[PDB]
Amino acid sequence: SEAQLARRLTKVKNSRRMLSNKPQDFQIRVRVIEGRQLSGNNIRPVVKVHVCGQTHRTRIKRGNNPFFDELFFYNVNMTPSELMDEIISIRVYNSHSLRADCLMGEFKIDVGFVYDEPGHAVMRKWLLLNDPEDTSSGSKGYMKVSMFVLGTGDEPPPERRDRDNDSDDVESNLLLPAGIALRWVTFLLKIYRAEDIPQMDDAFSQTVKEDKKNLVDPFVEVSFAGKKVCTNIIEKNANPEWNQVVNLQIKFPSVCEKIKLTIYDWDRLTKNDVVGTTYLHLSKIAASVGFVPTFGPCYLNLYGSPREYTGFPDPYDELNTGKGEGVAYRGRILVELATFLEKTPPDKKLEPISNDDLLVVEKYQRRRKYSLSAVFHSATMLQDVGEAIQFEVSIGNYGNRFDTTCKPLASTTQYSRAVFDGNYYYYLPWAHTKPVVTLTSYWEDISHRLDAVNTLLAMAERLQTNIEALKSGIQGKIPANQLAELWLKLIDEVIEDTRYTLPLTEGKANVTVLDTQIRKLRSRSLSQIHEAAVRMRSEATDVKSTLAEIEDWLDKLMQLTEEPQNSMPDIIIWMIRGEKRLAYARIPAHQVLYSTSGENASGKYCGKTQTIFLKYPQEKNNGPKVPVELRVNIWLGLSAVEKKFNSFAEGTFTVFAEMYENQALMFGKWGTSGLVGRHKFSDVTGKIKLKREFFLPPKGWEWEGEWIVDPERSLLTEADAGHTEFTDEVYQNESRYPGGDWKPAEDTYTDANGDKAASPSELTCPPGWEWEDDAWSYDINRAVDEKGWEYGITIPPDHKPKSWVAAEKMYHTHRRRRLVRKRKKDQEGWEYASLIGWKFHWKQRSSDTFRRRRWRRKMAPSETHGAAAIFKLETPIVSCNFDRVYIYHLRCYVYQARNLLALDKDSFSDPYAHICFLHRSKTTEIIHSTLNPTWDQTIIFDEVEIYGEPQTVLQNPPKVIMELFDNDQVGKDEFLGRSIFSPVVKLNSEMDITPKLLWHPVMNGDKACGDVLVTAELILRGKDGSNLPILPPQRAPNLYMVPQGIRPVVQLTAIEILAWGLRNMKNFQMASITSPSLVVECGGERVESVVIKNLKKTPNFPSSVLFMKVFLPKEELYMPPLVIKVIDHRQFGRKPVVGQCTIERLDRFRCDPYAEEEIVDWWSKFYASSGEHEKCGQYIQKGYSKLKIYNCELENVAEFEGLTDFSDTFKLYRGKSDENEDPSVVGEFKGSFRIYPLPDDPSVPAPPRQFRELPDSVPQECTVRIYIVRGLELQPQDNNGLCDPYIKITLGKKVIEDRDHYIPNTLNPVFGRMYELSCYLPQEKDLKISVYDYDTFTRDEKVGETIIDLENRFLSRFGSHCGIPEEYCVSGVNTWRDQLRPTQLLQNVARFKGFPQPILSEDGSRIRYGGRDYSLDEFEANKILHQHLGAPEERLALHILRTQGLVPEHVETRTLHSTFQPNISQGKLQMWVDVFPKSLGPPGPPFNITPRKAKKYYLRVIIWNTKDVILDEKSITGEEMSDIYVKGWVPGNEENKQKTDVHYRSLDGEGNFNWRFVFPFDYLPAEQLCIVAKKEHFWSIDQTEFRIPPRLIIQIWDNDKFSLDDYLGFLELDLRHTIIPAKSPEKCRLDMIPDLKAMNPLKAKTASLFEQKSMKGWWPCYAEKDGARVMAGKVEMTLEILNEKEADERPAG
Ligand SMILES: CCCCCC(=O)OC[C@H](COP(=O)(O)OC[C@H](N)C(=O)O)OC(=O)CCCCC
Ligand SMILES: CCCCCC(=O)OC[C@H](COP(=O)(O)OC[C@H](N)C(=O)O)OC(=O)CCCCC
Ligand SMILES: [Ca+2]
Ligand SMILES: [Ca+2]
Ligand SMILES: [Ca+2]
Ligand SMILES: [Ca+2]
Ligand SMILES: [Ca+2]
Ligand SMILES: [Ca+2]
Ligand SMILES: [Ca+2]
Ligand SMILES: [Ca+2]
Ligand SMILES: [Ca+2]
Ligand SMILES: [Ca+2]
Repeated sequence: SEAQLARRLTKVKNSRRMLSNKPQDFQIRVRVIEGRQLSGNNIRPVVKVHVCGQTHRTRIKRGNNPFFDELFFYNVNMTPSELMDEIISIRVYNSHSLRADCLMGEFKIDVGFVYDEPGHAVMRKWLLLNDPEDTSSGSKGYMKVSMFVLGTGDEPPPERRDRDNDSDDVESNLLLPAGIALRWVTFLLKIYRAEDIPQMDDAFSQTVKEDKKNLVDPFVEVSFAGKKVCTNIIEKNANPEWNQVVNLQIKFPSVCEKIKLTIYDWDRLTKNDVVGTTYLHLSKIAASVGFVPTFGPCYLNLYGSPREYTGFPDPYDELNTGKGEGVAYRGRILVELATFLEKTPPDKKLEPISNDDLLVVEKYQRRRKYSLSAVFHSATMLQDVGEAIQFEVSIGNYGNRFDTTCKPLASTTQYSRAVFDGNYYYYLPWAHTKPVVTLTSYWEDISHRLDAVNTLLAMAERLQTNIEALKSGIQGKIPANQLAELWLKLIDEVIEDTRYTLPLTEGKANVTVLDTQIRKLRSRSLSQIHEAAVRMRSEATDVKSTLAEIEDWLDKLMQLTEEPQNSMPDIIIWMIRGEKRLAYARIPAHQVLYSTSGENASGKYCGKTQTIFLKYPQEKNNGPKVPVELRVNIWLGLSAVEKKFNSFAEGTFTVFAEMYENQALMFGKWGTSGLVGRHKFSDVTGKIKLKREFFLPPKGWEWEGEWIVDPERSLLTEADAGHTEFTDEVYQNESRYPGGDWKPAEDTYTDANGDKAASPSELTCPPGWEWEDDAWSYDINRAVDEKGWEYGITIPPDHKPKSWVAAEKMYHTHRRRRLVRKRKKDQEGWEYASLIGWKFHWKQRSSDTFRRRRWRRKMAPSETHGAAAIFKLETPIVSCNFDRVYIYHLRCYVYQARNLLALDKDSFSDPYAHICFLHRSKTTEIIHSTLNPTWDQTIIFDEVEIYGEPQTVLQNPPKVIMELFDNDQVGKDEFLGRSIFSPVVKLNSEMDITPKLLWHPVMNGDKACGDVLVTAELILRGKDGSNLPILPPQRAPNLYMVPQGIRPVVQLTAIEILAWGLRNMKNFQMASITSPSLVVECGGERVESVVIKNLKKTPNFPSSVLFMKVFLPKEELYMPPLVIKVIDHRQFGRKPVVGQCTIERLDRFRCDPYAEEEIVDWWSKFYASSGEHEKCGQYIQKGYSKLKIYNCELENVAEFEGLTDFSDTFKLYRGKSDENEDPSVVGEFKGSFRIYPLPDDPSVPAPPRQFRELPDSVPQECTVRIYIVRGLELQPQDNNGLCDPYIKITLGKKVIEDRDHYIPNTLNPVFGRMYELSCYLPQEKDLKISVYDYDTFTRDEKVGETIIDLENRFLSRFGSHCGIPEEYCVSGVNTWRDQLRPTQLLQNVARFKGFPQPILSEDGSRIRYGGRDYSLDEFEANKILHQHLGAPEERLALHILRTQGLVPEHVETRTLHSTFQPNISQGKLQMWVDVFPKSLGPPGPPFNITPRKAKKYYLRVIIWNTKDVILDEKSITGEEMSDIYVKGWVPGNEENKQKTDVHYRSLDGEGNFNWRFVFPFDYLPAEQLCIVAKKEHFWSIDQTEFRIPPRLIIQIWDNDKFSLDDYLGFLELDLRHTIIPAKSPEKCRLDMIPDLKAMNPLKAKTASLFEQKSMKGWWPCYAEKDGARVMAGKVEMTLEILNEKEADERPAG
């Protein structure tokens, strides 16, 4: 049971792991087939099915063994995880005329289990019908169902009837087998307590008392399997203590996997607010030896909205519900799960935790002190200026800057001003003085988990690095000795890694049961991987076959790193602009946690600088604007081992003592008097008195230097020290009153942050610099109007605006204009202001009557702990000073890009690139009117300054960020995407390996909008740049091309374009595309086809072959995309672009240029080839034709390549993209390509042209015959659950509607109709076969629609225009329907394939074809021939043609599609299409696919005698005696009921009848099914066809004159499986006919009543009373079946 539950959970995890979307569309098909052995006697059964709220109900049936074969559809749209938690409910009722319907049985199974089966469906299985209030009594019957789940792109499996599936429900064909137990499984989710729940109520209830930290009333709600259990509400407690078990329960086959714990703040007057949501995954805490789900006692961290309480609705409240990752810590909850395989009482759904468990849980919550450090290296790529930027580090609630704890946390950096990098971006100028953030937090020591997680992650990343080394080895075609050395290095590293012993879970308080189970599972997996590695090292030498096992090892290692008990909360770094939270980044705490067990047990970025991109608080990932690229060196660890921080510490940590001094101006002289309300000798505010003697060094610190003047030195920073080019910016300002007129502001010119600056006329270039532009100009490339102005508002007390918009409004009090142009190549220590405590600036003005100097003293660590003293600062400012700088030199080789978005109206863009690396940025050129630019540009950043040792740069390089932009001449430039990649760091000359261009993806939002071929290198610059390589050549001034060793090596290459034709050109502007032309551009070269004069008259290009010679790269990776444009030619010489496509996948185009028998009809063929009429039957004994049946489309058969192998189809696009998706499809270019390298020697002759033989490009008229066989499982379009389908075919301008020949009331219609049309290919190539619902009083609802490219049937290279049969036949029903004889088709494919034309022998027995001579005696060995066979030479030619891989005579199954459900099957349509071109003459006779009728039979029953009949149900006469008379009817024919004469006054149960019963019933021998058709009711508009198995009901009744007619027993005989009777009534007994429960009962002998004609014997009638079978009375019968002519030959009367 434990292993069964574990296998169930792992199966549902593996089956649900690919679905993550929040909405998804699904369809559930629930078919009920046959109920069997149902409880009760004389019952009247009906079935209701309830799926996901919707419900349906079968029509009413008869007897204890009903048959339905009725299908229901349930179309739902919800989360995939929600749908697997939903349930199917099959309920069986007994209807009544005057009462409500009573219940006997029920079955329930979730949608997840029927999704977990392969094919996403369980087919024709049996259910155990269980009474819900009487489940101890066992099964009260069985129910055969077949249920399907279809997702997007999924299809149902096909069906076969005689597939070991007819009957035999006993220990066979069950949905739930009897080997498993249907017991209850309970999970005891003990919920102990919670901590750090934020303020979620108003503070005005507390502050008028004159307890702000406890303003929440939390209770945890457990959502599991649709049920919700809420705990008690702890009023006014941010750290509640519930101590309550939640007893979740499931029936075993219907598991739910996702436990949802949601803490809610209870509100008396309003709705409950969401604190946070965490999930306990049952399959992640269980494994399949295996173990049941066990978890805890462990804290689960909650994440969601920021903790800062506002009375307003929270804009990030969706993060509290678990949607989105969460941006702030919302508390954590201590839970424990324990699985018991028992039925807990339902009254104990909520109960208190026992007191002994409360003492055990104390060892799982002991705290340990932790010290966290973060050295902020660089912050760059800032789009924002104004205010100031401060980074806050927090883990849990520790370090929360807005929290009202009294401790000064020092968890924030200082406020910094963004500085322009000269090109596009901004950066904080930290330089050699990095900010340092230190904080102290207390968490459980769970290092025994995170050490194993970190070591397994180190194993996984080493294995992934070696895997990528092997991939680059096999892709670069390296020598095999180096590949074997890399493989042996991989295997040796795996062997050395997986000998690692896991940390011992002994003697530690925080060890759980899940810790022991996970440790055992990890040790077993590591030992298995180690033994497989030792086996593989000596077993095999081929690295290609072994590589699939290495990926399995990496996937197994990825599964080992999962830790559900990671109670360490994430370190969240918040950028704060002004006082508002702006952007967040979440680093997992295990990624930076330090371990004393080694470097592998420590985190990947523990004590190492890492690049994190902060995100806006509801971004799935980075969008059009990144907030900041932040590089931070985070070291987390225990405070007891904080002395180990010195090895990870780079630079010297320095703290400062800070002090201010103030003076005022009296009588024209400065003096300390006049300070009204402020001290002489004080802080920055002036309200707190300090001294230089007050500040003293703490424990572990000493003074360095002396108390000195520090007037904020280096504030006039040199932002352009290492720059060869720069762009200066001065922001003109202008102010007005609201509603007034504009005038220049008092700060008429500022910098980007708002601090005042010089006028454009005042400033000059510095020495060593000169202007590139002669005058300033405003920037239109912003959020500004036509004159370069953005507009803002001022609210007091803020002097200047903080937000700006692009348009002028009357409430705007300010406006700002950015002026840019480019460039090439006091000492006393006091600051002055007009007011006391004001903003003191550099020099004294006329009104500055106050002054103030800033003052500092340096302080350095003293004791042996060194850099660990920053954790002992228990707040002054902590910084990290680097004593030296390392100069580097970065070169980015931006070669080209492909498949970019179209962001202009002319379906192209003008892409350029902003290449950014740390505090440096440069711009590539703009390539106009392309989506596949080739910049061919080397971007050189000379003399970039990176601090820290070069080894830390080599291990973790800063990222190079590639922001692509569509340039627009007006307005702001639009965003194309962002590519982040690392450069190749070179610290010396001996590792000078040439960098390799790679196709990094261009990330626009969550989808990949193209790729860019780009690489970078970062060379440690030596003395005077001597070790730097040579500068690249220049094709323009300051424009380097990508150098020869890094550029793809080009060779002369031919591109052949089969410009066949254009299809479905939608209208451009006000007119249709009448005069198009094709332009094919690749590699900078372009070719143009001839102009089609009229596309309507000629949809194909006259010159269908184009040729071009482009220098293309030898490497298949570096192949540029194939650009196609279509140019319409119009009046006034206008040539617009009316469509374009990009084909980046070109290796498909690579090629080597030098390389009882009178019933026989078509339905006999169909039933012999697709069904189970007769296994090895009479038809295949004659050896006639067999059809092929495809379960999918003919274009989805992989043998024929989708019928595009003549010419493929590429969709054209136009206009701007549809929110980063594809643009509007304005047509389809049809053609193919052949790319092959040309010889570089002109004396060598050219390779032959690959498009050798082409068909006629003029339009051809074709006779198209669409034979539609039948529909299967159509979506219902009526209120009764059925449909009235017909066929509507649209072919160009001709529409055939078969509405007058619809089929009434079926979901499996048998159409059997051929529709012959004429059309002109390829103008009318789009054949559209649609199914519509006949409706008398309403409009017709469309079932589905499928599209056939008839040009892909005609011009296909595999002969799909007519499927060739296996038999050349000239007469009868299998007559050759193709136009061409098999000799003509054989010589056609011979002229095709480069083969010689085949020669005919004189006697027709030999055909020589392609170097092989074929004989008719080869194929006709032991083959039966008949009179309808044709010529022997055509027979042999047809036998040869089937070995050529052509399309056989087939019935494809086309999926019906609809906009109601865009990728879900609305039904299936078995059919096929023959296309016959009229240039090849008339075709043969069409196949008569008209559906056969049901042959009428009469079932003849003789009622000889009866024996042992139960006594009569009493009446007024009241005597103890028996009444025997026999009723008889066939189900479906209850209007033809007949009865015998009543044998009254029986004394021993015997009655002599000699009666007869003649029941007319229709029959299909092929389907083995009876046919009955009737109207259901009075308002039934048309007749419904019902297909049921033929069966006979024979009942014993007991008539009374003085009372109602009464019933005794029933007997049922299947006409296909008639049970062989006993020859004597003594041998006839109860239960010789099968009883179906268990324990292998007697299988009765069966014989067919259709095959064996007549037999005589005895059969028992029986009933079920009180759950047990009762012998109701035997009856002697003779059963035989007559047909019509046998009935006229010998009538019975
Ligand atoms: C005098 C106070 C009466 C308060 C009467 C009262 O019931 O107020 C309820 C509302 C909302 O309070 P919640 O705790 O639901 O907010 C939950 C929150 N949106 C969240 O999601 O975090 O309070 C206000 O609007 C603030 C009024 C301030 C009035 C000064
Ligand atoms: C109450 C009077 C207006 C009723 C307007 C209206 O919507 O009628 C729809 C119904 C059902 O329409 P269908 O049978 O095509 O089922 C379609 C299926 N449910 C589906 O869509 O899948 O029509 C009638 O009952 C027939 C008489 C109509 C007389 C107007
Ligand atoms: Ca509240
Ligand atoms: Ca509350
Ligand atoms: Ca509320
Ligand atoms: Ca644009
Ligand atoms: Ca543009
Ligand atoms: Ca309808
Ligand atoms: Ca209808
Ligand atoms: Ca309708
Ligand atoms: Ca009776
Ligand atoms: Ca009677």
